Amino acid sequence: NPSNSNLQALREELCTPGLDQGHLFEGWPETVDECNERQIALLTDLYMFSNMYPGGVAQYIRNGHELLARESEEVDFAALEMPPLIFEAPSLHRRTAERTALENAGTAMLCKTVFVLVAGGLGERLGYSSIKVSLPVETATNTTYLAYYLRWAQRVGGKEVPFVIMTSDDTHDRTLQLLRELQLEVPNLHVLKQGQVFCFADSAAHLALDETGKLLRKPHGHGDVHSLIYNATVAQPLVNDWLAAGYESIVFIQDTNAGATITIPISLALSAEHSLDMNFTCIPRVPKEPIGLLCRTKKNSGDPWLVANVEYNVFAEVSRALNGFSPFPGSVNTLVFKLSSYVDRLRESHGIVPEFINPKYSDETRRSFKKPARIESLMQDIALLFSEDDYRVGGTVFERFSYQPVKNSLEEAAGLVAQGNGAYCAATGEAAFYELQRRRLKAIGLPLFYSSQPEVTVAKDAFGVRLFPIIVLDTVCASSGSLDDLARVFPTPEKVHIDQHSTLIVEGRVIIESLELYGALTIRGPTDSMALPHVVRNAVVRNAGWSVHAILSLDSRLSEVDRIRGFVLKKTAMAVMDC
Ligand SMILES: O=c1ccn([C@@H]2O[C@H](COP(=O)(O)OP(=O)(O)O[C@H]3O[C@H](CO)[C@H](O)[C@H](O)[C@H]3O)[C@@H](O)[C@H]2O)c(=O)[nH]1
Repeated sequence: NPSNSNLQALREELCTPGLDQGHLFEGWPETVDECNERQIALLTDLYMFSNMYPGGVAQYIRNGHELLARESEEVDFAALEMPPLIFEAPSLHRRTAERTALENAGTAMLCKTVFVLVAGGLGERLGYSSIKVSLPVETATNTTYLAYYLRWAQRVGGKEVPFVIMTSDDTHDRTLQLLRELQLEVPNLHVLKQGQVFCFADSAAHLALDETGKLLRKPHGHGDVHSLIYNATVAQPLVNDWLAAGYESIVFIQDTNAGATITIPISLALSAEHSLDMNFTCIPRVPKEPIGLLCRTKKNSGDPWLVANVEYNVFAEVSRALNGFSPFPGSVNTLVFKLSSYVDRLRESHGIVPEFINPKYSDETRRSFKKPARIESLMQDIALLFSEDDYRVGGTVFERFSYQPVKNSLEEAAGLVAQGNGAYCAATGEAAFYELQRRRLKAIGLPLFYSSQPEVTVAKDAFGVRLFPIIVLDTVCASSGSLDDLARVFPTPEKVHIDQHSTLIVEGRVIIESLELYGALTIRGPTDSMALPHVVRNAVVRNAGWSVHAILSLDSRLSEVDRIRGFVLKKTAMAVMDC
């Protein structure tokens, strides 16, 4: 679709001063006809980038110059202090009137919430060769992150809940595969794939080629979600459709943090109470960790205050000069917006947000790259488009325990923990999930007594976790997971006695009035949320149950999934109560 001469015009353009991409056409004919398909592919690839990126490859290159220039100086702000609008969430594990009030208000708002999942990233770190959303939240049920979010959203927002997943060339096909394999039926799901952008071989923004002689490419960061949304249609823009259907909020979540289903209702309630246009999910931050800081900022001496995330790496550089937790809250990138305000800023900017570049240098001396570098962007930087004059931007501070990402391999985690840092590995992610259920259930009066000692040690005796007792209630059973919803499952919790070594798995419409459990038990009820619940009374269950042991340093059934957590559950015995 591009003029054979239009390709020639772009090639000439790219050789001009300030663009200087001649090294791309080294040893080429004069015109387009004489070029092999492998050369027209590149020249075409360069031409098409225009519909993927504002100003095409020429502007990409200019932007690189502008960013790389800036990448020899020290980041600095004229001013930095605490954001004016910061609110502290009540504890997730105390059923106070306030918590009850916030959960109820927040849970009602879930009916009018659009959900967005950014899942284009690889997280090269883990020891896991498949996509992050295919990781199990926990291995008792092996429910994937993808299923976990989607089933929760359809539970709180109905089957027709609006749901966006951003994929990339790294995750797209496997994400569609998983959707199909899981038999997930989500009528208003939209899968939007972010584009690839070019890499710079050097500090002069010369485009990088690979071995086969083709242009090297990477995605442009989680920042692209806003433009994908802006350009998406359902001949009507997606966001118009949402607004017309009466949707009032939009929430952005990341690929491996199961905590979001707990924090989100509270954030919605507080946004409403405090009229927040944008509401950053925060936690108290420990000095070293890879989460940004929520700050009130002024980049230059004359500017207006601007509430925004300052990334950990940048705060690390801003810190050591310009003047047990950090002075400002840590931002975990569950982002909660008032939909109408979100859309207004989206329409103004076309979803375009500030960009940056962060080259990894080979040595400490030269502007020489250890690997090619591309321009990036952060989805949270849309905050910069919300002036303090026109908008209310704030943070809600939750318990650190509510932030449970799976980011690090066991070896990094051991290294992190050895320096007293957060592990954020698969083992602590699964263990945190089980403990979270237990804290919530105790909050409504379930008498769980259990040891705090670890039961298995991972990463060559670096640290231990514990798993038991394991209690996992599905979305039909637990509905939204609010404390009121959990109380519906256990109407008389003082009669339910689950031993510390037990496993209780509950699926479908179930009420448990009274139970003595020493062992493992699955209880299944009607999958139809609107059916007559299967009620359990005076149940007494005892069997060998389950156990856990470490994968030893030494017909193998161990998968990467087992290996990245360093232990395996042995699912020895299991009673089943169906009906
Ligand atoms: O091109 C990309 C890159 C990443 N992602 C997605 O966006 C999230 C990526 O975040 P990372 O886990 O790789 O971590 P970041 O270092 O990008 O940090 C972000 O996550 C942190 C909390 O985990 C803090 O909130 C921080 O301030 C914020 O920038 C994941 O769901 C990932 O799949 C994309 O969709 N496209």
